[PDB]
Amino acid sequence: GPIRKVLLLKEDHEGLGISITGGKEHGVPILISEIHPGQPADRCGGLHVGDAILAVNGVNLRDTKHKEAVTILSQQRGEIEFEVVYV
Amino acid sequence: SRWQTSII
Repeated sequence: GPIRKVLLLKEDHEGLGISITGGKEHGVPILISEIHPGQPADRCGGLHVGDAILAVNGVNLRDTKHKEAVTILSQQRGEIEFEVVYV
Repeated sequence: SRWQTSII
């Protein structure tokens, strides 16, 4: 599908509210496998199960290993911009 | 399940 930019707003006491799977070591992008109800990703409205996370706040995630992506994603705070695509 | 999954 088309590449999309999506804004997520998160408070500091919360996580992102997604599960991710995949990563470079598996030969696939970082993929959203779950959107947890009522948490920030669900609330933002623009992120879906099956989306590949291409970048977050300008950080490319296209060639990142799973745990690299976890560290990068979990470091983001506040107003967080995602670049995503559904294939 | 071959791939890692993390809740974040």
